[PDB]
Amino acid sequence: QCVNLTTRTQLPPAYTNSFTRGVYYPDKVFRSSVLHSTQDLFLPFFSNVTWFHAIHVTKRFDNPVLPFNDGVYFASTEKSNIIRGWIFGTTLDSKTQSLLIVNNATNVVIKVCEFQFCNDPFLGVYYHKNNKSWMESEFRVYSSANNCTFEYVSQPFLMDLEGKQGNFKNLREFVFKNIDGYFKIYSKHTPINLVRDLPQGFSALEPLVDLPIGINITRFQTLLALHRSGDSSSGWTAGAAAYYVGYLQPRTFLLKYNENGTITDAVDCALDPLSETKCTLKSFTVEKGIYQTSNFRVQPTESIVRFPNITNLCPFGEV
Amino acid sequence: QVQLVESGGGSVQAGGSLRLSCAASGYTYSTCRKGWYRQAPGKERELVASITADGATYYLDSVKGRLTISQDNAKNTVYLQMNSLKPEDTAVYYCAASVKDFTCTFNSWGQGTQVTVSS
Amino acid sequence: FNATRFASVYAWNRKRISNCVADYSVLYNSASFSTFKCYGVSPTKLNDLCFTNVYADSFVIRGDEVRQIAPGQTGKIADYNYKLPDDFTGCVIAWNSNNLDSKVGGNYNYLYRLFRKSNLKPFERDISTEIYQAGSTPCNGVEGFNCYFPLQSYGFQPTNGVGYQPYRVVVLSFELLPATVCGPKKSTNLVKNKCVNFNFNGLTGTGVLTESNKKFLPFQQFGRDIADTTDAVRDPQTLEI
Amino acid sequence: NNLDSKVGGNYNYLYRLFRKSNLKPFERDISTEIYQAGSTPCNGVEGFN
Repeated sequence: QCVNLTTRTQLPPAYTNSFTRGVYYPDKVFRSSVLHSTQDLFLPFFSNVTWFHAIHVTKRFDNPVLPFNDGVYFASTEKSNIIRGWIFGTTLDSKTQSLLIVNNATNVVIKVCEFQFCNDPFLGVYYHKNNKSWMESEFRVYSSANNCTFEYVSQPFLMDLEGKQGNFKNLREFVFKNIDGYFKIYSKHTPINLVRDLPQGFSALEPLVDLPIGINITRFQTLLALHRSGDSSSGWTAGAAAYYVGYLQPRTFLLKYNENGTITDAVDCALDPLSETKCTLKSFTVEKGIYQTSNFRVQPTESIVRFPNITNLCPFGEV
Repeated sequence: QVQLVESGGGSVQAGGSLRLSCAASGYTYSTCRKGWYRQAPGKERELVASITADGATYYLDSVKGRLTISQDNAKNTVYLQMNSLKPEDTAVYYCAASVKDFTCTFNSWGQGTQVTVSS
Repeated sequence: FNATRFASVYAWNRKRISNCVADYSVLYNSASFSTFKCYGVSPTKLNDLCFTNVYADSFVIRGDEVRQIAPGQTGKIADYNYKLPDDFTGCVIAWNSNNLDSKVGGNYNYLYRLFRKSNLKPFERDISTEIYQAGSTPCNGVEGFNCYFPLQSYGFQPTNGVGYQPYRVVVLSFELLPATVCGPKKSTNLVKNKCVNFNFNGLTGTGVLTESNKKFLPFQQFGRDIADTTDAVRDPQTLEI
Repeated sequence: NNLDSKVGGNYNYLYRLFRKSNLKPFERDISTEIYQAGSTPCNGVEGFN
C-alpha cells in the first residue's frame, strides 16, 4: 500500500529568524485603538527558526513527522497549490484518533478516523506530455476507518494543478494547536513578489475553528499532491514550495488594534528589557527618562540538604 | 407441514455459475425464514445466505458478492445464484425453511443437493 | 423515532444522533407511545442540556417484552440474553407496532431469539441462534437429542396479543463528556431601545440596546470599552450589530 | 427500624416527592393535588405521566 521512494537528499536543517511574526486574534471582542496587556502561548519575535525546502533540483522531498508539542506557528510558501493540508496524530497507525486536514483537487477535505496512515505518505497526480494535462491518479496514505468523530465538506471547486515558473509570490502563515481540548487553528494567506526570504511587516493570524475536543496528539505532518509522467519512483516532482514552522512559548504582549479592532502593533515582553518597559508604560511610546520595570532575581543552585555527622545507629544484626 | 425439495446441483468447472432451486410444498403460509446451508466434506454446517419475507438478506463473508438469494412467491421457490464458483464452494447445500408457530428454528430441511466445482 | 424500520429480534441495533441541535420536548410531546420511560431525567428538560451522544437500541419485539428490555431488570434476559450497565444513564421510550411488524399473510421471515446459553456483559449485542447444549456430548454441528434451539418463536400476527403485540422500542443511554446537541436556545425576538437586563448571544448582562454604527469583523461578536467592558453586541445571527 | 421497619417495606408511610417550585424550610405542605408533568391537565384518571 505505501512505498516510500528513494532519491531524496539528506540535508542538515536550515534556519531563519522570526522577526515580528507570530501574532493571532485571541477573542472575538472589539478592541479599537487600544493598548491592552496580556499573555498567551506565542513565539517570540526576533527569535531564530528552522527553514524547510522542497526543491525540484533528489527533489529534497522532505516529509518528516513533526511534533504537536504546544501548538505550531506555521509559515508556508507555495507556488502551485502543492501542500493541500496537514495530518495530526501520535501513532498515525489508527491506534489513536488522528485527523487529516487536506485540500484534494476539488475540495477542502477533512475526515477524522483512526487511519493507519503510512510513515511518509502521499499521492501523485499523473501528467500527460502528449497533451498537457494533470489529474490525481494515486491515493496512498491510509488503510482503516473504524472510529470516526468529525466531518466537514467543502464546496466543490476546480484547481489548475499547473506548475508555474519564477519566484514565490504566496505567503501562507498558519498556527495550529489542540490545547485545553480547543483545536485552535489560526491561518491566513497573502500575495507576495519575493522569491525566498523572510518579509518584515505585520500580520496577525485569524482563527479558523476552535473545537473543544480534548484529545492527545503529539506529532503532525503535511498532506500534499504532486505530478507524474519517468516512473513511479523517478517521474515525479517535489514541487517548488517551502514551509517553515515554530513552537509557541508563553509570552506577554502589549496589544495594538486600530481605529478599527485590527491588531496594529505588538511586542515581546519575555524577550527584551525595552519591550518590558513598554509593558510597564502601557504605551507604545517612550519618553526620555529612566523607568523601573522589575527587580532582578538570582537563580537558585545546587539544592542541598546536609544532615549532620552520623554517630550511633541500630545494631540490627543483634536481632 | 412443509416440504422442501432442492434441485439444480451438479458439477461445474471453477469460474462457472450455478443456480440452486428450493421449491416449498404443503402449508406455505407457515414458512418464515428461507436460507441456504452448505456442509463441505469434513466441515460443519454453516449458514451461507438467508432471506426475509420482506426481502432482507444476509450472506457469509466467503460467499458475499458471488452468491445471491432471491424468492419467487408465485413459484413458492427460493433460489441461490452462485457465480464465480471456487473449489472451496464444493459441498452439499441444504434449503432450510423455518416454521412460523414453532421455536423459530429451521423446522424444515431439504434433502440437500451436492454441488462440486472442479479445478 | 419516526423511523419506519427497527432491527430484527436478535440484533438490537445501536443508533446515535449528535453534532446538531435537537428539540427534546417535541419528542416528549408526541403522546403516540405506549412506553415513555426516562430515568435520571424527564423526557423534557433536556433542551437546556447538551450531550455528546446517546445510543439507541433498535429492534422488533412483542409487547410482552416492552418491559423485558430495560436496565435494572432481572430475568431470562439478565442471565442468558442481554445485560445492561448497572449505572445506566438515560431513557427508554417505545411505541406499539402491533399491526405494523407483521406482513400480510404472515411475513414469511418470522424467526425469533429469546434465550441463548452464553453470557451477557452490560450492553452487549448477541445474535447467535445455535442449538442450546447443557452438556452430554458434542453436538458435532448436529441438532436433535440434547441439541435444541434456545429460542422459542414469538410468531407475530396482525392481531397479535398484547404480550404478542409488536412494539417500536428505543433504548437510550446518554453519553456526555465536548457536548454537541442541546436545545435550540429559551431565546426570544430582537428588541431595541430600552434599558434591559439582557442575555446577549449567551452573554448575560444589562443595558440599553440600540443600533450600532461600528464595523465588526465577520466573526466579531462583541466589543468592550477599555477595562474590558462591553460596548456593542452583534446580533449573534443576522450578524447585525 | 426495630419499631418502624416492617416485612415487605413500610409502605404505610408515604410522602409527596415533586414540587412546582423550591420549597421553603420548615414549611409543611401535604396537599394531594395530582402532579402534572403535562401538557394536558387530567383534572383525574391517574395513569401515565
